[PDB]
Amino acid sequence: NPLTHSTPKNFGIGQAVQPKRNLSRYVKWPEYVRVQRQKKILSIRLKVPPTIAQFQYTLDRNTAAETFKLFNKYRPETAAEKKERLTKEAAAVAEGKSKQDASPKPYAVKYGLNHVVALIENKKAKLVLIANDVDPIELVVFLPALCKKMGVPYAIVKGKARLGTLVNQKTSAVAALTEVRAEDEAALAKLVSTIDANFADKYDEVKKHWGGGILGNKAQAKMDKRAKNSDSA
Amino acid sequence: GAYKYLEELQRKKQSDVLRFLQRVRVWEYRQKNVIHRAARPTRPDKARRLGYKAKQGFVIYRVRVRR
Amino acid sequence: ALKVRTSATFRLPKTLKLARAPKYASKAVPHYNRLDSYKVIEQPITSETAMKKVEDGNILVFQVSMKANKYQIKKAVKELYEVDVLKVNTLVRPNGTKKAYVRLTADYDALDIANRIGYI
Amino acid sequence: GRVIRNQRKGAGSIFTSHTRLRQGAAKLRTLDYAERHGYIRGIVKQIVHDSGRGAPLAKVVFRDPYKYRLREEIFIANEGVHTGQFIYAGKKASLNVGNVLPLGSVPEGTIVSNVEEKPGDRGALARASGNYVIIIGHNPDENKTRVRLPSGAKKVISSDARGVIGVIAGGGRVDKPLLKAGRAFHKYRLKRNSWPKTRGVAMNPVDHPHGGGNHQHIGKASTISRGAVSGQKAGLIAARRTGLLRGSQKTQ
Amino acid sequence: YATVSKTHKTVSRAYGGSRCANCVKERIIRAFLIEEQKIVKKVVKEQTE
RNA sequence: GAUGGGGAAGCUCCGUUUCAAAGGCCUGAUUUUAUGCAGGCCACCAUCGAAAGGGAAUCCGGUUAAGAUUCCGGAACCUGG
RNA sequence: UUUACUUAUUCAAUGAAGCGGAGCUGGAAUUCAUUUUCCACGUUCUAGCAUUCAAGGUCCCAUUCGGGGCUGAUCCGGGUU
Ligand SMILES: [K+]
Ligand SMILES: [K+]
Ligand SMILES: [Mg+2]
Ligand SMILES: [Mg+2]
Ligand SMILES: [Mg+2]
Ligand SMILES: [Mg+2]
Ligand SMILES: [Mg+2]
Ligand SMILES: [Mg+2]
Ligand SMILES: [Mg+2]
Ligand SMILES: [Mg+2]
Ligand SMILES: [Mg+2]
Ligand SMILES: [Mg+2]
Ligand SMILES: [Mg+2]
Ligand SMILES: [Mg+2]
Repeated sequence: NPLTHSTPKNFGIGQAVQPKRNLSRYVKWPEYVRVQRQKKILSIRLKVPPTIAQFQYTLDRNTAAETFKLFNKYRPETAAEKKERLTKEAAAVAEGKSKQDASPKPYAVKYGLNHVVALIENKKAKLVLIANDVDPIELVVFLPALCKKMGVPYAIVKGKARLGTLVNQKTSAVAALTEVRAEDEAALAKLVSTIDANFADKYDEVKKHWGGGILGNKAQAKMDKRAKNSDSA
Repeated sequence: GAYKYLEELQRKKQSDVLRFLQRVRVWEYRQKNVIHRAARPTRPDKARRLGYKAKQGFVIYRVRVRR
Repeated sequence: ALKVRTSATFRLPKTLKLARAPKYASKAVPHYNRLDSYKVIEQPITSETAMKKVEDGNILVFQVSMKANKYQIKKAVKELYEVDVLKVNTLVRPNGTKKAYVRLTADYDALDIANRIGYI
Repeated sequence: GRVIRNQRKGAGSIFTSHTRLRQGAAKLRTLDYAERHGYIRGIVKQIVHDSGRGAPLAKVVFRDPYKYRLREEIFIANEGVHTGQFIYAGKKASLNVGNVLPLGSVPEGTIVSNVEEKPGDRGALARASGNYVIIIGHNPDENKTRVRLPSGAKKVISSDARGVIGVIAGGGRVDKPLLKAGRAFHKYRLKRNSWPKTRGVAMNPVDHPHGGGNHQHIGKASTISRGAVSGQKAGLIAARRTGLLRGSQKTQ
Repeated sequence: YATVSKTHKTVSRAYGGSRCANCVKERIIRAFLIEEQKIVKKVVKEQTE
């Protein structure tokens, strides 16, 4: 206590060479980092046509949790489950002359882009989930309009990764329900009501609103300054 | 399937949506190297029409050539 | 997303460098010793000058491999002739071979070593 | 029919500058936070001759604001700058000879040297011995400074561009006759291979537009169009006028 | 200089075989006087307000 | 004069630190092994380019038909350990 | 034709270090005393020195070594300028 002294450092200009500070704002990031950040920036600096930027509207957290809770009861088979079903089916039908019906009718989520598109075109799908982050977006930009034309409820939801976890894949880009068991039909109806409230009922309106046109932080500050001064006088 | 929709949509290149995507993607390609590996086809339907298959051994490269 | 990184330079991260674990041998038989003693020492040099060196300076004169250095010559002479080597001088002759003057230690007499190895 | 000398100079084989003995590029400090907001004090350690340059250089040592070390800078010495003198560079540095200031921070009529054309280019204007820029005014809105360059031209520069207070040292240098081909030789030996110069009129037609003829003469007007091509631009390129200059300069 | 003892390369003083005696003395005097001037400048600033 | 990049139908050209994720050498701990995870310090950069530039350190005497600051005798020195 | 915007494109620099917007404090104008406005924001007798996650302050653990967090060094936007 009497041996130690307060010796404050003057970190002003021209004194006491600066301490190490958090320079993460000024890091010269790799080219790929810079390119992905600036691609995200450009995608909203440009005016986004209404066919795109309807994907900027996603299922909220609660509705998405409920939807995935329903869809998780209809996971497709795993390789192990399919193997066990194959043994249980062969070791029954071969011995008992059964017509390969040693297994019940399956109830799984339908996935795969072409498959789900064809189910929508056949009005078989009762609920379509469309990932909001499909990197070539042309694969799914027509999906909201296809679902609206065929009267199939659809929700634009966050995560092709999440849909992939639904269907035991890395990414799935879609997830469809065509038939749901009787015990889950009521939950399906409630989910379809909530989803239709946000996507299919709002389609005719979100089809006429452009996205993007959003300034950066500094440009927004400058616009606010000139609007505060030159406009509010 | 979706490949038919992709084929019909790719023919509307002066539509608003494809103009937006054209601008964003041309900027990204210009920021990348003149020749660089593409992780997946940008137009999977076009690649299928031209004989690409989504299996190991099929490779997409993106290339920039002076006009 | 909020790590400090007090430096504005981004360096390539250190990642694990696995050692090679080949599924097959690159050669499948290691080459035997490419420079053993018997080809380090090619043959003694028995010119009259070399003989004078053997008799007077306690120096054995050998033709040695052009690939052999003074260490290899010293250890080859030691192995082949059971003799301690005080010094090795080497030159490349105008005919493209290598000549080694191997001065033995004072314990050994190069004349009797030469007698034993077959040139007097 | 041959490539002429001014055309051959562009390849830069024997026409590159003889830069071996030079001290380094003469530049202001990198325009950093300290100079943008306050000032930074360095010390003049040496005033040294630069080969091929008329004006002497000043080696000014500043402290590195972010790392414990010294940063040596090669300034062009202004007249009156001495060794051991403290040089101050920044928005808040004082109006003293040798200090580096933004053009906006100096009053009208100030004499500066090594003036930046753009903020941070580290010095472009009035760098030769005896030369200086005169601040003739400011435009605070759309912040700019109007300045008079050595050539008499009026230029509008950003008010954030920096200059060094004073006049480049070494002035009056061209007032001494060289008196000798040898002295011209030693002058250009440390600048570039541009001397001596054979007159084009003393050459053959193959070598130069002016070559040939049973007397030495141009033969056609020496005033050459600006739209002429390489090999034609010998003589008075795009001359607005010729003859002995009689009257006053500084047209309006 | 690597093949010689430290005595040959140094002088027993605050800057050894780096700065001369007069230069080191000038450094001592400048450091002391400027630190004193810094203290009195600080006091003047604290007592002019 | 490679690389990173860019140009060129292309042989190749430009450029040489540049619009690059370009790093090894240190060590608390780890010593399930002085490493990987895991504490922390330094990078605006290949390489080639001089038998007259820079540069660690050897001299004398003797010796051969022909080698000598190299061999022999004696006496030193430098570098790495 | 003239004007605005910025993300394309272009120029420049840097080890992409302090940018933009707020706020604190300090000499002020006045408020509807909400709130409005502006300036500055640790360095200028001297050829010294300025580096070890900065001492200090505060908090936690864990003990003989100390180790860590916050503040010191305001907050927010990650647009390097
Ligand atoms: K002439
Ligand atoms: K002529
Ligand atoms: Mg693959
Ligand atoms: Mg030799
Ligand atoms: Mg002349
Ligand atoms: Mg002639
Ligand atoms: Mg001609
Ligand atoms: Mg002519
Ligand atoms: Mg004639
Ligand atoms: Mg080359
Ligand atoms: Mg070399
Ligand atoms: Mg030499
Ligand atoms: Mg001789
Ligand atoms: Mg000897």
